[PDB]
Amino acid sequence: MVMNDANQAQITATFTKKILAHLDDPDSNKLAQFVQLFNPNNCRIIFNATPFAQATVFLQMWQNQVVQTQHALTGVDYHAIPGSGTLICNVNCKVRFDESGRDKMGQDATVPIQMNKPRPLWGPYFGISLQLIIDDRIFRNDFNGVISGFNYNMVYKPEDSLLKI
Amino acid sequence: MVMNDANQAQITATFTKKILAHLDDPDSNKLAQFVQLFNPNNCRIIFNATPFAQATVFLQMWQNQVVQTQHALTGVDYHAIPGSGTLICNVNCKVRFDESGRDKMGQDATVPNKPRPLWGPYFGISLQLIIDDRIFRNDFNGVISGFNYNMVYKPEDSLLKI
Amino acid sequence: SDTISFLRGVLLKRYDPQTKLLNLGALHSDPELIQKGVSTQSKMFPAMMKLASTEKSLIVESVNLADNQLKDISAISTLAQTFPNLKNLCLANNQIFRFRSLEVWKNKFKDLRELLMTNNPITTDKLYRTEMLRLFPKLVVLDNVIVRDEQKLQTVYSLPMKIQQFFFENDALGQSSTDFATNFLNLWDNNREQLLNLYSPQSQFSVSVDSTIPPSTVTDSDQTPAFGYYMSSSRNISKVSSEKSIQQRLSIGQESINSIFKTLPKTKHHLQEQPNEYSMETISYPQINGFVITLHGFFEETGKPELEYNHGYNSTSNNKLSKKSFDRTWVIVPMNNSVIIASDLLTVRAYSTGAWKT
Amino acid sequence: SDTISFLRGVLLKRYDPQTKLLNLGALHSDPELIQKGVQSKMFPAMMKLASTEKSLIVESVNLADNQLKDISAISTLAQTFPNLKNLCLANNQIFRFRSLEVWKNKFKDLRELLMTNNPITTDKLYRTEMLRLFPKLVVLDNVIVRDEQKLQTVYSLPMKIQQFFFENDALGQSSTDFATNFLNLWDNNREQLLNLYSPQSQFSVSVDSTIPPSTVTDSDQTPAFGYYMSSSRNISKVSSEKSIQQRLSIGQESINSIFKTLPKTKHHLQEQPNEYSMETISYPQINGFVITLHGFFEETGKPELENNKLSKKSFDRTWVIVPMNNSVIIASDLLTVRAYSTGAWKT
Amino acid sequence: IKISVRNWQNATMNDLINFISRNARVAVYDAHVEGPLVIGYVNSKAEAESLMKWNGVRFAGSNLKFELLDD
Amino acid sequence: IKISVRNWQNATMNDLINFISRNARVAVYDAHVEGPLVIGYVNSKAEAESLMKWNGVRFAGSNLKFELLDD
Ligand SMILES: [Zn+2]
Ligand SMILES: [Zn+2]
Ligand SMILES: [Zn+2]
Ligand SMILES: [Zn+2]
Ligand SMILES: [Zn+2]
Ligand SMILES: [Zn+2]
Ligand SMILES: [Zn+2]
Repeated sequence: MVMNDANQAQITATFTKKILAHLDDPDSNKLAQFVQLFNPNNCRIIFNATPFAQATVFLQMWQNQVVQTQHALTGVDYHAIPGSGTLICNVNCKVRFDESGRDKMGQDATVPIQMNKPRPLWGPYFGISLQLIIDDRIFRNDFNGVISGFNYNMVYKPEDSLLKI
Repeated sequence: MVMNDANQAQITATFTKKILAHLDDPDSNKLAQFVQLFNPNNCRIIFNATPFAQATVFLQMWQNQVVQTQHALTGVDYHAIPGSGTLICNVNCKVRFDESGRDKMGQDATVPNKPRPLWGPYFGISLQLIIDDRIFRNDFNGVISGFNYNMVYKPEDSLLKI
Repeated sequence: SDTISFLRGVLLKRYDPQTKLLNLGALHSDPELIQKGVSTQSKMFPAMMKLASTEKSLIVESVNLADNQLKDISAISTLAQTFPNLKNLCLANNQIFRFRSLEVWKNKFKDLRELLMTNNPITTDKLYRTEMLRLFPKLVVLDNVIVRDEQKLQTVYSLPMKIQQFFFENDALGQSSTDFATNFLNLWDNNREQLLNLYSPQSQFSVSVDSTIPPSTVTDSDQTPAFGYYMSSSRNISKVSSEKSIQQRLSIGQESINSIFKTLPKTKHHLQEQPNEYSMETISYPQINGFVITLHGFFEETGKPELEYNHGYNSTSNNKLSKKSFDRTWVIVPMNNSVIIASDLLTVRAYSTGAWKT
Repeated sequence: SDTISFLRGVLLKRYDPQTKLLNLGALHSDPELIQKGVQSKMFPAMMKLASTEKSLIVESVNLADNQLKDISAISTLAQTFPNLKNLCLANNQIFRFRSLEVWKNKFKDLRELLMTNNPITTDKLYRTEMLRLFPKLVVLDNVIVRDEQKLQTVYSLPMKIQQFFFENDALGQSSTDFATNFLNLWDNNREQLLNLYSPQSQFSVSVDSTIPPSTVTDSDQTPAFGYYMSSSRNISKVSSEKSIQQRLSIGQESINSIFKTLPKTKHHLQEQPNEYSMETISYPQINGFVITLHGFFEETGKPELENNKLSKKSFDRTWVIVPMNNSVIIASDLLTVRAYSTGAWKT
Repeated sequence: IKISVRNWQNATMNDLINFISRNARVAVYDAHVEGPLVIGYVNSKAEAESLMKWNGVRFAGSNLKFELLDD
Repeated sequence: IKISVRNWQNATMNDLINFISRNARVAVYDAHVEGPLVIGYVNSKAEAESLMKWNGVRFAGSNLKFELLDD
């Protein structure tokens, strides 16, 4: 029989928001914990139709080769699939990039010819569609290795953005 | 052996007040210090029965997706537990939210000099804290192990929907 | 008494259940109303509003008042009293030009999303948008143009999570917390003594009184609480200025814990009967190899305590038995067959409906 | 009409296609221009024609020695060649900072700038200002002022976006077939699709009211979700707890009801393959797979049952399908409807 | 409303004005020579567009061309 | 003629009616409980205004509120 519960829905929404917040976190130390959400043995990650075999590699790429971001959840819907022991979530959200010219470390690209960190300047909004395949165990407040499927793709881009995909 | 000391009580109470003050502070700069209070390795956070594994995400969500707040301490009691190396605090307080419709940045939801916040009606809060005894020795780095924050009563006329 | 029955009919005719819309536009045009009524044009509006309110089984999220030939809101000002959670409203084709009247609706219709003032003169005013945005906090669309982003508006007036009554890390702690809670409370109600087996010589217990009175807007709040029996034992560091007492108010060992247990009123907790009236949280406590159980709820005051000012004291009001709301936190250490309470922290406060209620 | 042909001639003569360079330097020296007699009003006209001609693609411009005291006369350049990479303003009389302020956040792709012999070069704040005004500036006065490597890495993602991802080519073929067939049937006759749904299979629709930024090419700033709002299952927007429970449809019957509740549409997938993006992944837990398809569709007809304006829409649809060798069954179908906007994968 | 005419050279101004007033059903009241191209003002825009229709008409061994101050 | 009374709680109806009959020297002959507020009928309007005079009076730990119901 099919599972339909408002509690589960709120859990899903807030968890999704938590995932996006986790993405938005620039500090490199805590990264190790983020990886805890993804299944270590078998996980399927996709970013702009480019795959990632292991969550570690994907988050390393995110931490190293991507500027600080700010996500904003616009929409989320989910279907809990009986017998699968899992649920699938169709998510839509907005994204802002730190277009300061500074990496997560805060290092500028300016060649030098010369403790309060400066604030990032947020660029135009990007459109994102994120598909999540998660274990139902999150309904039992268990989040260890629950994310099996992660499909993140850009649906529309603003031209005036300094970011080039 | 069990500790019962007035000095420790004053430290505890004032620290609680400091935590609430930290919560109420909208300035983004100071946030960096706030995260210092929580243990990075192992921490248990709860907000309206919704868990948080690590303090950073919680504090980011608090900074971004919650409006400026004003806490008013109504009650505090604490037990220093021997052998645990920790103390547990049962706290109760009232809360007012900025119902101006502006976030901590002061950004409106309207489509087109610092502004004053419009305080909504009071909310009831029960807060349980697990802290290290080290605060009695003037150490506040990673002292917060337990943070259980829940609303006990809400005013109907508030525009905030929990 | 006879007249009202007709108006009831007219409303039912003007209400659509599927669209949840009440079409109160152009009453002067309705032929049914002209033969029966009009020099009484002023007395019909509020009467109809009251009659709309009294009759259940009609839920309105949208109301149309286009073309009612109103120069002023007065005749319909009472609408705010009838459908305070109204989401859509149309006042088009009317002769309203001034803002003074609308001031009646400030801090009312807080859930209003759309407003249509298309053919009303006020549309000319420069401060129109600003004033309207002032008057209706959650307004998204005004005259069919978007004046507020639903996204931000939603994020601002809501927390990241909808409140839930229960949180358990793992199901074991859930079952354990439930069992412990129900049993402990039943014993706490009927026989305080039995609980003493759960406290060690190092175990501690204290009570903190929150004298604070909740806002009147809070549903079913106790605006005049009475903490007579508790105030003597209160260990509230913020409130009680006496520093010497606070040391004493803490009870260690089964003896002092029992003494304070006898000092407190005799109660009854309906955990099994009224489960919706309680919220609980349970988390791991690694430093003690145990758990923390926090319970928020209410309890009824059945009997005066087993145990027991300068100018004026009255036992009748201050010591009146009444239901109280409470926050109790047990720090517990598990053993194979048994459990030991490392710490028990109670908060007693005026009764108030749970924030977790829906 | 008379002047423009001549100026057009001068431009065409002064443009080189191979180097993609427009040499508007030293116009006063050109005998053709002096022959006529020419003076301030000429630049913007030339710019207007430069935009109008469209047979000139410019990555470099020379404006050396035009006796310009201020950028004002040539400001329109920013409107004409916004994607300009190289600019030379040497041997000119520019001395104050006011003029260049028009060009902040413009010429975002400007790499080289030459202000040689211009007085501003003396000022201490020169470097700072130039670096501020032109975000991606690499070379300024023939010296490197920004590291290209870092600059490139920062303002771009590790991977170029791709329109398609398939685990296996076979999954590609199958997914394409499924998409085309399902969508054609979805367009022309809604009922038949019910053959693909089991009694436990579920379908719901979620409306994303978000309006794309105006800067997005061909975005619909005024969307209309009249017909969808009634069936929308957006947990983020709709706070109502019971409705969300109700919005979900299980079984071919209720699925048919919602299929009837939605407007009649048409997907030009085969006609315009570049306007769609698709991803297909394995779903081991159900021994099936997931197809996520992002695109757009036109609204041909009002819903068969009972803001409300018909308009082109963008969509994100996700099918969880479990293969059965004879035919396939959709375990789950998740649709998202949003305002039209060109694909980010587009070029 | 400012009218310019070129390729009238080798022929007289008055004849040109009358010729235009004949063919184009529009008259220019005050016309200035100004070197190679004739300048004139017409009362209304309708006459200006009507006048602009007669562009490239053969006149005195060449084809006249008409233009306006602002495109 | 139709009388409604609120804030009569903490005392019995009989006490309320007798209290009114004592102090205001006017009686409601048939008085119905009807949930939170007491309903009764008094013979005349004069008795109703006279009864309405006794509005801010203290009664059983509270202050009575009287109303003449149009319903
Ligand atoms: Zn986390
Ligand atoms: Zn009329
Ligand atoms: Zn209307
Ligand atoms: Zn020169
Ligand atoms: Zn040059
Ligand atoms: Zn078409
Ligand atoms: Zn009655």
